Amino acid sequence: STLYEKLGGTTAVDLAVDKFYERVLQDDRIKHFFADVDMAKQRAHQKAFLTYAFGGTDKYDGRYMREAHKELVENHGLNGEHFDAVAEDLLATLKEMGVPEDLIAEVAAVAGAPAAKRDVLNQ
Ligand code: HEM
Repeated sequence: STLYEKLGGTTAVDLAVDKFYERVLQDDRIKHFFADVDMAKQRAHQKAFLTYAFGGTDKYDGRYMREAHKELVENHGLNGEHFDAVAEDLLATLKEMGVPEDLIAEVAAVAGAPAAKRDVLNQ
């Protein structure tokens, strides 16, 4: 069920999260959304998105998603391109840690799932 289990333990999860966080930090398309976010929240956010994309959506009610990103949408110009960039960053991270291509496509399908995307984007 858990992220822990699907990736195979604490060290695997830590690797995924740290590499994903590193990549987002360096991605000029989306870095400025985290401008007013301390680095603890920044890393927690990537662990959240990662948790979501591996099928732990349970914690990410669309109504919570809609409120949590409202200021990004209204004041930072958050849009589809940004949303897609975060998913692409995740799939690039997993590939570089040798996650099977069929498993990457599985997480691609959850990461880019339409109803959660509409909620985050306040559409
Ligand atoms: C389904 C996709 C995503 C999920 C599941 C997700 C989840 C979360 C969660 C749980 C929070 C709330 C944290 C809290 O209450 O303190 C949050 C906050 C935030 N998310 Fe997302 N998010 C998603 C997509 C995005 C995208 C596309 C961006 C930026 C390009 C983004 C940027 C942020 C920002 C800046 C915050 C506020 C700061 C923070 O708490 O890190 N999120 N996100």
